[PDB]
Amino acid sequence: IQFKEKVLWTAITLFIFLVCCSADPFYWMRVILASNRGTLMELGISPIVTSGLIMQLLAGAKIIEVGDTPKDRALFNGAQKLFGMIITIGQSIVYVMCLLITIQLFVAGLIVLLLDELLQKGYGLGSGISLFIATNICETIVWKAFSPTTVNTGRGMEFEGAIIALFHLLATRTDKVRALREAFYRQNLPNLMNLIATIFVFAVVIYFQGFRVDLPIKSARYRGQYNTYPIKLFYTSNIPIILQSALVSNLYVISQMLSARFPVGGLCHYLSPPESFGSVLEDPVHAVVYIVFMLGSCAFFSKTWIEVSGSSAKDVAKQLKEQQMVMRGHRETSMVHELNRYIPTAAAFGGLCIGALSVLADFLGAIGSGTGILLAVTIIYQYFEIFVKEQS
Amino acid sequence: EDSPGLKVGPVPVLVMSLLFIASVFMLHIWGKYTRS
Amino acid sequence: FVEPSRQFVKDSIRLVKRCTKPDRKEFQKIAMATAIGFAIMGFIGFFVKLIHIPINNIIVGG
Repeated sequence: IQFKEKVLWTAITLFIFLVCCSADPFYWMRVILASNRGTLMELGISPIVTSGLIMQLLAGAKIIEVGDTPKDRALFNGAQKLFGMIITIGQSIVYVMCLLITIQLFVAGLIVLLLDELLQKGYGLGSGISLFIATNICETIVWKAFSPTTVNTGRGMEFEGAIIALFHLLATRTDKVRALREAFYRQNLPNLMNLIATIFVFAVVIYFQGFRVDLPIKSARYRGQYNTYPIKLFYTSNIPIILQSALVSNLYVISQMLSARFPVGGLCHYLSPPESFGSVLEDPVHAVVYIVFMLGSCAFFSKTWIEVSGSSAKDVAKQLKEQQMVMRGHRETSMVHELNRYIPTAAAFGGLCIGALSVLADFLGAIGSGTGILLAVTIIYQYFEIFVKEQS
Repeated sequence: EDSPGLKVGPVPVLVMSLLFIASVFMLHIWGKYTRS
Repeated sequence: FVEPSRQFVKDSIRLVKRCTKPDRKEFQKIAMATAIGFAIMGFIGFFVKLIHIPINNIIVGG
């Protein structure tokens, strides 16, 4: 109700999440998580996101459809809860084949499931799953720039390996010469330097989030009113662009040792070098074909999603027709003929930037995303303004 | 069961806290909160 | 040859010129807001380790 209330429902969920944190596991799973299950984490995000996206694929598909009833809503929620347990049992039994975390996991799937639904109702945007993604990403960038308690890459000459930190090196380094230059002792990835670059690539994405088009739009029966439609340049919410890049690399690499039952180095190498190997790379031609292949892949997931579960021609046409929208110079139908162009070209050129986040890893300190923490910051812009309006 | 449409109120907050405290403390073997 | 490639490249970078585009003060207001949000999400990793580590095990040398 109140903006004072609305923040309380966020504190509840905030502090609780703060204390808390194929035939093999998935890459993308590691991205959203940040502990890979700690001693209290008890897979706190994994089920909710796996369940929501299996179900969205099933739901979007034309075979079953969400009608306007209470009833399709109910079953979709029920369906997601049921999948969410299934995936956690499916996973967890495998690591067993020990006494402590198995018993605890069942009590911990009882907390999470209603909690996630405490911030879709108790708060506006975000979601429970969003809030968690944002925190877990922001976590692992900051811990390595302050004091990692493991090892601090870039600068070394100590083989303790267990208290080597960024602040710990800052004290020993003043008793000699600078290593805060473009010179470092072993330059694997200087971690102070990697953060400066992190915040650079953030800057070009938010620039394009300000790019969106608004339209004023009149109604049919009575022409004397005007409403609005916002057309957001981005599409598919950027989730099956980031996810689908990853999950096709799994299905090749798992299979290689599976084919043997029925070679880590060579087979991987020659099909896809992973990520960048710097501004000088490591391959004069192997890295090039990979990058060009990647952007093609990512551009293509967007153009296939929109028709079959996403929003495109028909899903937008249904929307306007309800309230009988018409165009000033034309009609209903022929807005649809201009977003036949727009939706594919905007969508997939959107994609070619969610791809050009993922290859960076030496100018980006994020654990895979991109997408998931940035959807969180866009949602802050929306809520931050709401709080400035009421205050003034 | 799944009949509730709404999922906010005092009561869900008490249920999440009550469980969260057994998870943190009761089942741990490290601090000797239960013995086997 | 393939027709569509060349035309998709046109229709994508002229439709960024139908967008309203950032103004100076408005690029500042989003750009300020970003730097706050991620310092909050910072704090998760540091504090929760002191309750975690001496409970989980005692061998750590700290």
